Amino acid sequence: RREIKIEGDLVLGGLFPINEKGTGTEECGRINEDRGIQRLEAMLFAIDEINKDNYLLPGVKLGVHILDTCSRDTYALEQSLEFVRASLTKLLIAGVIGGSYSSVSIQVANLLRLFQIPQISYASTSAKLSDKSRYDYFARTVPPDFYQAKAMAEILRFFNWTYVSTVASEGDYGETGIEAFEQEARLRNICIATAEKVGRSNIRKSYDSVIRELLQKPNARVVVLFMRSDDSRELIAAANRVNASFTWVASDGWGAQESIVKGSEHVAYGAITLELASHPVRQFDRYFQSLNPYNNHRNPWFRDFWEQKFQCSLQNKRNHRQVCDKHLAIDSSNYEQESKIMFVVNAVYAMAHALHKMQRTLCPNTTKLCDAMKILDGKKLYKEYLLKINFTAPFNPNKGADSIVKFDTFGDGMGRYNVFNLQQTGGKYSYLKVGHWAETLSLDVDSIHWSRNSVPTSQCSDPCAPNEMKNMQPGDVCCWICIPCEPYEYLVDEFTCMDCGPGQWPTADLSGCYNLPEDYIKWEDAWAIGPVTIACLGFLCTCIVITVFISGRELCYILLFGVSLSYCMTFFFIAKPSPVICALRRLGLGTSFAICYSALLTKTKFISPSSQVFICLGLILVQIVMVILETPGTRRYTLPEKRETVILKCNVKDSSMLISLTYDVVLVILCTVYAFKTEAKFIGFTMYTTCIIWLAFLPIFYVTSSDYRVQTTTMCISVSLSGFVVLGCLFAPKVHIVLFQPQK
Amino acid sequence: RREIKIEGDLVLGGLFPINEKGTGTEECGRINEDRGIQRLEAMLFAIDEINKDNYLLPGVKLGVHILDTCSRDTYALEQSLEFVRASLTKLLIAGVIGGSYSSVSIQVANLLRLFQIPQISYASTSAKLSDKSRYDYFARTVPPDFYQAKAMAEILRFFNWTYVSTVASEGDYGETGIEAFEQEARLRNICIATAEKVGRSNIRKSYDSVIRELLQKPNARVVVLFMRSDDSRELIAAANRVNASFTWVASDGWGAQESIVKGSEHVAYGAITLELASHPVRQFDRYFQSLNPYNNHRNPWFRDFWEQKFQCSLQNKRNHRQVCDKHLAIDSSNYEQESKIMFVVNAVYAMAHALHKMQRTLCPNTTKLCDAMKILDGKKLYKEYLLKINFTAPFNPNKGADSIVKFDTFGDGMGRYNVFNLQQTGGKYSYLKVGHWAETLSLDVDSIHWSRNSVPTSQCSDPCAPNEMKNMQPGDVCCWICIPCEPYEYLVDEFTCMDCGPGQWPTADLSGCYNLPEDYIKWEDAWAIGPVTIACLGFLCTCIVITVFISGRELCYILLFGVSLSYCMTFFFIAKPSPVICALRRLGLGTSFAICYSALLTKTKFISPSSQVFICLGLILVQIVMVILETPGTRRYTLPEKRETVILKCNVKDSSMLISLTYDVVLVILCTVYAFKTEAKFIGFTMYTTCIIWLAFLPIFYVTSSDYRVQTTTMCISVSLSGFVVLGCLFAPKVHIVLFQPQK
Ligand SMILES: N[C@@]1(C(=O)O)CO[C@H]2[C@H](C(=O)O)[C@H]21
Ligand SMILES: N[C@@]1(C(=O)O)CO[C@H]2[C@H](C(=O)O)[C@H]21
Ligand SMILES: [Ca+2]
Ligand SMILES: [Ca+2]
Ligand SMILES: [Ca+2]
Ligand SMILES: [Ca+2]
Repeated sequence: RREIKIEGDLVLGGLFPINEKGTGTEECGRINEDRGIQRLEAMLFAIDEINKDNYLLPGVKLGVHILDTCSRDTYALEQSLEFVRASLTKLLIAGVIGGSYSSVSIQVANLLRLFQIPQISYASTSAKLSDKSRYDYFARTVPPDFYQAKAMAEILRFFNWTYVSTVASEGDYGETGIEAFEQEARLRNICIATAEKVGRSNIRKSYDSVIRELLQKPNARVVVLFMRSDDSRELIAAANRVNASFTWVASDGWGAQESIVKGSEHVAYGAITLELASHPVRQFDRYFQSLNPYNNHRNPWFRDFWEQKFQCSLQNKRNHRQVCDKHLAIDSSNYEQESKIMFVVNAVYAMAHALHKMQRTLCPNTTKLCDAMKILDGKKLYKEYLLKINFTAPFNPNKGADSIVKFDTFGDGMGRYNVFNLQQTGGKYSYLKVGHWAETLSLDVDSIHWSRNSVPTSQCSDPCAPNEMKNMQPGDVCCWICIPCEPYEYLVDEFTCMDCGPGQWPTADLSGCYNLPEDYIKWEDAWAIGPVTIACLGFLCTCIVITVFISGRELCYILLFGVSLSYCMTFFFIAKPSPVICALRRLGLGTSFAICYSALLTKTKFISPSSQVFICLGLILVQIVMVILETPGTRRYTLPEKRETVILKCNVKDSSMLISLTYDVVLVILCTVYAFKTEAKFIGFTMYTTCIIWLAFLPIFYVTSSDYRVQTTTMCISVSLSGFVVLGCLFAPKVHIVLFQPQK
Repeated sequence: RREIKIEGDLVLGGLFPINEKGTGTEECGRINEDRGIQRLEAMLFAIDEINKDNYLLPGVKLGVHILDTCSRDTYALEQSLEFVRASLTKLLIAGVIGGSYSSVSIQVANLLRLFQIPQISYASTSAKLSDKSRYDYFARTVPPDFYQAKAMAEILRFFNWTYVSTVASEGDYGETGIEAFEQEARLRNICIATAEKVGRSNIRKSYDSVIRELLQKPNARVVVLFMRSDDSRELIAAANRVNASFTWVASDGWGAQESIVKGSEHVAYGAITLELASHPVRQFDRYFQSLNPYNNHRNPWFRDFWEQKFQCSLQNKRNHRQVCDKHLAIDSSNYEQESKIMFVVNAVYAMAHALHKMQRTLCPNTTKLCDAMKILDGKKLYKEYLLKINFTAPFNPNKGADSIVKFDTFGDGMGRYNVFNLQQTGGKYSYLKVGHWAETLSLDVDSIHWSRNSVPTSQCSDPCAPNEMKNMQPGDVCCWICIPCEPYEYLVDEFTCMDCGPGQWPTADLSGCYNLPEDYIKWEDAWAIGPVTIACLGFLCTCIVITVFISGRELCYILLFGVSLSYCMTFFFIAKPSPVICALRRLGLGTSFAICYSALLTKTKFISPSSQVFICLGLILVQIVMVILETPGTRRYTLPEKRETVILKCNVKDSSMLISLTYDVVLVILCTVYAFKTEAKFIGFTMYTTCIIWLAFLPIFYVTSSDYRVQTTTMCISVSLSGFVVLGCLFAPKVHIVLFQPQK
């Protein structure tokens, strides 16, 4: 019963969410101050200007039949029948400036298409409405949501927010808007933590309940809101009750409205919102601010709008009529243009230009309506003129940013968006443009005020440490686990790690492998150094015995050579092992063995036996023909358990050394039964005892087969022990005779 | 232009998908033989019977205004205006038997609610239509999809199909139907592998493309189809081109139709479909089979239906008029009732009963229409009579299975479903009822024919081995990993495993821990057994020395006791270690030490020194006062690397044993300078040599600190060596005198 009707040659219908959707009991609730009245006056402002100028339908006066949708599709369909009552076969509306809600526009488009009434819809961004095979009389001055979904996944990719949660309003704007976003999120490798839907249906969860589900997954600290204006207002309220806090990535449903966050700015602080690219209509705000509840009689809802805006009473709102000041008026202090005001004016002018071009075609003789337009053809108006319209946007400077009002082949606008940030200015909140999106996002990250004073991170799992690997479970991208690889495996990639080569450390960066260092007994071996001094001390004792003198002299020379060789071999064996000098250590054992053979040969005329005694020993075969070992190469000793432990192992296993030296160890048995021959009796007893000590030492080294570093000292101990026996026993008769008896 | 109109006092509207949806060019395609014509004739059959009998509106003749929806909401809205043309303020349809598609029913309900025309809709199962605040003049003889979603998650829970993929038609039946299923899947811990949508919109992927996405995740071998009849027909076709194969869990959209799988039965074999609980109307098939294209003149689509059903030409379909046999007719050979035929008859009768009760109220005097029904009140008809209707279902035996046609408070039916299985009968495919769902599913699993001849498994990850653990990543239930726990940790639960106690094996089931067995040298030690025989052999030699005889006799007794004790201690030490007998091993070392002290005391009048010699040694303090060890308890030797290796370690560390026995080892040094005293000279030399051998043996045991099993044999070797020295040296003079000289 409440409507706007203005007489005119051609009448344009208009659907505006003038009053916000009511509760369950009341179909129509409070008034929509920004998105229901400013837009309504924008249509009225455009129609006044269209009739004012003489270049757009000068001979035709444009009338209006504007209704209210109450933000409900069912209510919108109820009112929309007035546009079609006179159109039955039996005001003859030429066109309809479509609804401001995707559900409302879709509902009314399904009806108007039957009667061939073209519909231009500002602010309706559902991607379903671009299906021209179903809505064949529908065009919009705003882009679809197929582009807004791109502008979100790009923002969620610029900041590596790969683990996000989605909340979407029920209907067509939210269901299809979030359906395209999850498609654009999959391409950019973004994982949806959880997807929820809110609305007034019984299936939908409560706003507190959906808030809990967002909090259940604390890793995803950003949520994307493809929600309507009322749901966005209420969801932020539900986050105030729980006192939660997220980073809000919002759509044009939220947009750049201060009223959504009114009172709950604490949780909505640092929000990222995607408003369509638009500019204020400067001529419009002059028209709007001049309005008063006394002259705007043509607008029925304006009287109620005046009361609600200023919280005063015109006649009986506060049981009286004195609260509303007579001098009070709309000004820049309390008024800010709705973002989609240009898209309403362009929508109205698109209809006028379509008729104006058609009028110049069907009625060229007269500027007024001719007989061809007594009955109007909707299909001709839409397909030929409206769908191919092209003009400079009125009331906008021709700076190129205003661009054109052209529709594309789908009857849609250009996909350009702005990015806003909710910031606090000394206790006052506002939206600041922090980027845009024409085809690639360009964000001014330095000016963004974040919710927690730092760039939010929304990742399913934390990055893995350099010592840690990760793997992809089937169907997941953003979620992994951090398994630390064992200190011997190495990382070819973060996806898999496996062992290096034997005796090969996996470097420090762990992405490569390098051979483990070889270990050998250095000069730090005090015990080995101490035996070396003892071996040198034994040589000094032999030299003292030699210095004392000056039977046969062959025994003295042979005994001296063996003892010195045994002492010298200990120092040589304690040196740094090498593959070239591997045979020297093997030869070192033979040098002591040759000395032992000489003692047996000497103990067993006299001048002749000396030549056959040393020669009989073999002389170690001239050191195996001047000698590099029995095994041509020296092996790096590596255990199955690496543990950063590698030993230098010569080719010889230290097993055949008991054969070459064992030749001189068998003559002691023949001297075991030897007796008398005095004073040669004492010499034989010492030699037998000396051979006994050598046998015990050999089993000790054989027992210590493992622990080469420890077993290495066994050879030094055996070498020192052998020298003591040879020097103590063989040199003992000389010490007790030459030194013991001063006669010599 | 094609419609059915029958004159009557009250006219009922009817929307049926008589012709299947056409391609892009053609709005209306082929005829819907089962779900568009059988239902249409079912409504006509009911109206004939309602006017036939005299107990349901006897004084009122029921007319019909039946239209075709072409299976499109936009086309359905176009036709539905004929029900409302006469209802403007300026046939006066009393009620509408609603559409067969949720999108169609929702679209037409939004229009009829404005003019207060009650709508009864068979076959429309969208859960959105139960929102009586939005569709306040809508009732259905079929349950909502809120119950069908339960019947799926229950089936997907009966068989542990926790990893499933969902395909849903675009619109209201599929979008809301799968929205409720995923809610019922979350409660029953079911993970959705992937959710995909199909349709004729441009956003939707192709049927081949969505088939590929199903194949991308081969773990989920079962998919749930909340899809319409045409999409289910086409999706199965797309699986034939790829020659894929899944297990199909389907909704009433698929239902029990043979036509969906016509030609692609190979991939659709072993399907699980959820058809609403229904019974054939026996009186109806009699009416249907009697129809011929010559008498059913009231049905315009019937002539086209006759041609398409039998692939013949009536007038010019095949460019001639001879293919259609005159004698050909519908019979049981080629005809099977549509499942939702009773729900159509009940829908028609629900309208008749609502008017009949209203007629008995407003016009009780006459059976005909009175002045109160010249203008009909829709709200009174719906709220008071229709919404509270209750009657026995006509043409159905009163067996209780027919039940009542009552609507609940939401204007819906009872949520009872049947479960069908697609099976092959000798090369012929058919659906077999393999269960039902009233409130709990009752499936006959033995009769189910599965797709791959075995029960399908749809799990995200395979079950973990008993040696393997698993963990839950955030937000996942059905997906895990199988990490094999190391052989020393144990499973408190499958979620976490950690180490057992030191020296405690984690049992065999791995869910517990038991102490590792203790290891000790058993009788298998041949070397230890061999030294025992040698030790016994040494005792025999001493006994032979004693038997030879029969200065002073104290030395012979003291020497014999020490040698026998040394040999005996080796056998005692080689026994099984115990904590009670720990001191015996410590005492065993002292027994040899006491013997060594006796030799020093004897070697160092004669009768008097014997008492002070053995007493001077201390006698091991009477075995430490009859002795169970220095450490009160015996420790189980455990090394940080368990490796199923535990050793029995006595409290004594084998370090103080060199002190008690060392008392008898110091007297040898005093005898080192001893000489002469002949024949006591030989005894002293042997004792000094014997002490020397003991010193070398002690370092060998000290070196072998580790390897207790190996180091254990060191004590046996040392014990045997000590006995040889004592017997060889101390007993040597007696052997060479008593045995060597036959005079004694
Ligand atoms: N994006 C909306 C749409 O339906 O297209 C939903 O929220 C409302 C905004 C507006 O009214 O300007 C639209
Ligand atoms: N479940 C359906 C619905 O829209 O409610 C969708 O597929 C069609 C079945 C029918 O026509 O009997 C319905
Ligand atoms: Ca609206
Ligand atoms: Ca909407
Ligand atoms: Ca239909
Ligand atoms: Ca549907």
